[PDB]
Amino acid sequence: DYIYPEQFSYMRELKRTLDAKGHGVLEMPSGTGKTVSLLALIMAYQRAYPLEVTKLIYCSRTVPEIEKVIEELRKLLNFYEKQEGEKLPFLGLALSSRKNLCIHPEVTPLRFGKDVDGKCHSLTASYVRAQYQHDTSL
Amino acid sequence: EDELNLLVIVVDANPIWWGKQTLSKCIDAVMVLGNSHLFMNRSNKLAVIASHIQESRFLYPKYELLTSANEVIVEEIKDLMTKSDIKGQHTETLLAGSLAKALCYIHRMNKEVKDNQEMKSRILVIKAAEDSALQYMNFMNVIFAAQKQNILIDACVLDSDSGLLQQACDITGGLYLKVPQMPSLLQYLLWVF
Amino acid sequence: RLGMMRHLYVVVDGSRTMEDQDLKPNRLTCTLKLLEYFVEEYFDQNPISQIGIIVTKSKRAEKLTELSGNPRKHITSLKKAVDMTCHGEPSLYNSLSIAMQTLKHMPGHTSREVLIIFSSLTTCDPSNIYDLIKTLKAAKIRVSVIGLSAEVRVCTVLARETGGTYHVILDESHYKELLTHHVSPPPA
Amino acid sequence: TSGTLSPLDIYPKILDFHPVTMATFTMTLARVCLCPMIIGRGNDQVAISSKFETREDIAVIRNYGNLLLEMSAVVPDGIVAFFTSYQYMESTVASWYEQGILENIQRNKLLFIETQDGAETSVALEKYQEACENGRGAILLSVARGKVSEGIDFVHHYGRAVIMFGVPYVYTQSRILKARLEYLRDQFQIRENDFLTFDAMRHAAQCVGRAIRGKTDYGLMVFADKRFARGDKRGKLPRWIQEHLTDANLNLTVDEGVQVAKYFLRQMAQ
Repeated sequence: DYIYPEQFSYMRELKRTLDAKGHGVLEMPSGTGKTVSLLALIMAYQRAYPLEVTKLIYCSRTVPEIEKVIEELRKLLNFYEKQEGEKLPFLGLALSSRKNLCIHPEVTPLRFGKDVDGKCHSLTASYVRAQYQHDTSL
Repeated sequence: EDELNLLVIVVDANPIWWGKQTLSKCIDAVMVLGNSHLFMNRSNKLAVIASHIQESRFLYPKYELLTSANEVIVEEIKDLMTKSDIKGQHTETLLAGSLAKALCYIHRMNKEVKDNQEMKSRILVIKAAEDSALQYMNFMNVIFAAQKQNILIDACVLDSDSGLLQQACDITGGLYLKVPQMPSLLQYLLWVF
Repeated sequence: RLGMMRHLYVVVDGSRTMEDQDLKPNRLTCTLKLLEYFVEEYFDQNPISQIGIIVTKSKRAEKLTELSGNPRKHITSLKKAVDMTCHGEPSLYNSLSIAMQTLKHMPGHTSREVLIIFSSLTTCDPSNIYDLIKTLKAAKIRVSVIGLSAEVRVCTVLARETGGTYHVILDESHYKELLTHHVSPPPA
Repeated sequence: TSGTLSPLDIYPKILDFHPVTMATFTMTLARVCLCPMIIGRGNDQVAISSKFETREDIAVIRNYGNLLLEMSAVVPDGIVAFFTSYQYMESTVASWYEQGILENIQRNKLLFIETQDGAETSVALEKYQEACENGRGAILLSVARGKVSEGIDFVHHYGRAVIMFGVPYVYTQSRILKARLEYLRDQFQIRENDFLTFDAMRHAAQCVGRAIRGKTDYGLMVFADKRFARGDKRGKLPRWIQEHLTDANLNLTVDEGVQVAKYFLRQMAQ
């Protein structure tokens, strides 16, 4: 049970930089250590207010960088609970477009006028109809 | 002179010296060498040990001490001359024992010196005798201890074949010389090492 | 020091890059000269041992000395090599296969060792080098690399996988320290 | 955040809001990094006017093609040459595949052109990490905007030097972009350096940042341009302040190629 000397030196100032409840800017290294040290610096506030507990979201340019965020954060948590975990009893998830995650829905309705939003609407409609009385055929 | 230096000289007593025909001369030469060594620096010290056939013995333990050293050596060797282990009655010598004694002394001197600064020491063997298989474990034990200690073991083989000593120098990073012309003993001691 | 017996195959880079003046007179001259100093110091520290000498030059491997226990052949071979110099590019796979062939023969309690002095960036050999590295580790042939100003990944993995000795040399003083490190025996 | 951002101003400029500021990591000495510039050495080295760098054949042939070949052949390490466009890249390296018979580099490098393929990209990075000068991130050409900017997350310090053959610069299309340039003239007046130059230099800094990765690694990064001093002001590149105690990140020298080889000996020694 510990965290870096760097995190200890710059925690109070970072909690203060966070207090303003709207915005802030942070200087960090060229990449190695930056994202993991953020997770270490948000460990200080993982339950700042018990009556509402705020959440973290991260924005990312491409899919291979997302696995770098997940693999580091998976090492830091080690598990969702004290049963195997020791910094954060957190739950974390990757996501990206329906256009990336799902190949078969792009393939089957092949038409020019077939927006990625529309395909979720179409799949939802087949599921409601199929569940009703079309499961055998739609 | 800043560094204290202890040079231990192990003299192989073996009756091989008979083949030499002289021990008295060898002592005289060794004495001259010691006096020079002590004279070179204040901080130089010397210890002399005899590796005899039966056992190893301490001949002596500073340059001011030299007069004392000379007497102690002459007397000690004469006692050694005894008939037992005569001629090649016993080909080998107890070098392992001598080296053990030398390392003990070096260690003790070092501890005292530890109170102060570092000490540098090296061991010189004047070897007349031959090595034997039985000797291998004991000798190597002492040799390896010296190497770890980083104490060089130099050897001057007047005669005979002590392979272990040759190995001891390579190992220890010391110097080994098989002397052609044993009467040149003084030159080798001064020059060789 | 006595306790066991060593077999070591000294491998030298005789590529065109070894001609360069960066390390005294030129790298070839400074490396062979210090390597002669190492042979006599290793054989003095290791009286019961063997060495064999190989070079890589002009996209091939050549045997400068056969595997033997007399130091004199190896210093005489390092003297004879300097005149014929270096040109072209390595052949490391063929040099590890001839070295393997000699080293595989050796008995149970003796070391298996390859020492490489490396001033290149790759090697000309077509054969799959990873199969040969796997085979070195099974055979217990340990390979060490002393590189000149160079960390190119296949060589570094090859020395780590075979036992853990990829070293960089930036001066004639540093190269004598590295060879003198290799003079040191293994545990028995 | 963006790794570096010490000159601070551009983000509050873009926001029209004033965030709380904070620097929240302990940095390492300047000496593990080296950030060169190249332009010529003697007074006869006049071919780099860059009044029309996209058309100046003599300038492409002279230190733009020739300095790259001198630096790459002398400094034999895995080095990626970043270019401002494909067309420059194609003209500078004759390669196996030449745009003309008249082009001025002859040396084994690898390409990174359009229709990059995710599987094909890896083949080139496998080659650069394994051995030899050439590969992706190795002695290879790529446009700085392109995919090579994602990099690879290898432990091995696969990269050594990057030589930006031209400073990464951008344009402003005579449509919505031109309308934006006018608006920011009206508001800032000092619009050109903020709207285009600084924004292109960060494009540079991402590629060099991806090469050197962070505090636990070492590297260098060179820029090839006539106008390069302008780039050095306002701390628009990584060279700028992080801790006063660091003893500066200076790059002036009478010879770049020698200074980087001396710097690599220094790094092997460390």
